[PDB]
Amino acid sequence: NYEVSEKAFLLTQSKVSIEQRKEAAEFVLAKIKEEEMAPYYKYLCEEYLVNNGQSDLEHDEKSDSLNEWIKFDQELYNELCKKNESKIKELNEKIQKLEEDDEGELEQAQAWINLGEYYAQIGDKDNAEKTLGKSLSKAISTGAKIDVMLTIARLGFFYNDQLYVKEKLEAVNSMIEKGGDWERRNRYKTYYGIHCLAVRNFKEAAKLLVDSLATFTSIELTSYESIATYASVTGLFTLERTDLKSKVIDSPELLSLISTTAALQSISSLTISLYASDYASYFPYLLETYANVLIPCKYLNRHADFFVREMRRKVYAQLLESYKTLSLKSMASAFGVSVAFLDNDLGKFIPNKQLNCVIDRVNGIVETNRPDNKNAQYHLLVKQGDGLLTKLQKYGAAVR
Amino acid sequence: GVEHLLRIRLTNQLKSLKGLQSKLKDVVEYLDKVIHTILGKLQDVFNLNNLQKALTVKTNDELMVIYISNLVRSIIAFDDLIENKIQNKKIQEQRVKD
Repeated sequence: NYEVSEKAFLLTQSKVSIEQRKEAAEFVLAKIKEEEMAPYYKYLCEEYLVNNGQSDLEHDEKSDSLNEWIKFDQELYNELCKKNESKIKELNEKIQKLEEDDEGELEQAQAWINLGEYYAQIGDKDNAEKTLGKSLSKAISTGAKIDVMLTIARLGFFYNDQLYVKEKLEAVNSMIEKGGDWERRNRYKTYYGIHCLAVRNFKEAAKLLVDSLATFTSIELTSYESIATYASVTGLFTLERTDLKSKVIDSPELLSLISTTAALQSISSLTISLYASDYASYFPYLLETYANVLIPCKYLNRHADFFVREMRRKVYAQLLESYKTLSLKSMASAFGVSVAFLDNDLGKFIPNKQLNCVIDRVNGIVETNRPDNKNAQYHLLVKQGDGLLTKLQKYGAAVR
Repeated sequence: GVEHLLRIRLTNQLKSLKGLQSKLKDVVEYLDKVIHTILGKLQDVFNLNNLQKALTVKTNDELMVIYISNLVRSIIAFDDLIENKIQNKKIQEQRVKD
């Protein structure tokens, strides 16, 4: 169901390549008709409310999409309810035979496993979670317990659930003994890496995404090119230049992606320009990547332009350590930067102490400040120490 | 056997005064007898606490490290007292239920 959530997000807000909305709208209409989900055709009305590039034309004539009618009707709804009532009749016929038999704990749990898949495919969220809790306690081992988490993670990625899904994610991880189990490792590192995306941890995102076991590729939730897509974005923050030439540029998993998928280009244009520290080539590849990567992805476009500010902060630090004193017009004719607009670009960092760059407005030259010292490092202990003493006084006076 | 019969800097500063008073009386009594090894080693003491002020800029470098070591030292002390408060709080619940 990767293309189900992808094409549904493309119809929310798209400021670039409006032609992709046609292939996205025509896909979600043919996918719901071929599936059993009733409400996901109705959710298109509420989910797109107050969004640029509206996909719904009823009272709003400002819709810029190519397919302007997502409107819900009773014609398709009644047809989807017939497939739901016909399938539950076959399952209840088998469950009734299982209740009268009751052979082991696997067949008793399999009755709820078939329901856990049924209630997930008919569009129920809380009703499906109630069915998954019954099969979790009746499981004979950890093999049937992790399949419960797979359905929880399926409904959690569509509705963006950071609480119930994250709690059950670490529950299967801990249990009694973890071990080297492939299911409790490969699946955990990929799903927990997706949860780190939305919260932007960046500490475990580089290790659990840029470094993957082999291909992942379950095809049910996320795909192969998606894991490599976030790897290029998250690999530019925590991973320094030492790991860029090992797990990024020289990574064997990213060598065959260039000749396979050419629509990404985030592992070449961004990596080569940063490794060579050339601002001339690095600038035009920012908007080309921003359009075809950040915007289409669901966990990226929520932030978007903030990443442009953070990615440009990386290249400013690469040049700052390469010189002490430099003229402003030198990088203008070489790296293709505007002198008049350079002060406004660097004005979002230097006063916030994000960069050590110092530009002299008299002669038009840039200098370099001290990158690190003992004084700037003790300031982190001041804010961390004062913030810790608050809990000691708060919890100390609360208990009495 | 000593423990059977019987049962830092403040003491050192009092010992430094004893060595200074010995040199004060040695100079006064020397002038009354007049108007060599002591005078040779005396001028080396002054030239090896006015001279300690030149390293004061570099002295405070390791002085704040003591306060940094004492800052994390005091924070750990709370974990000992707060745990005792939690331990004493559980003792109070055991006496009421008994």
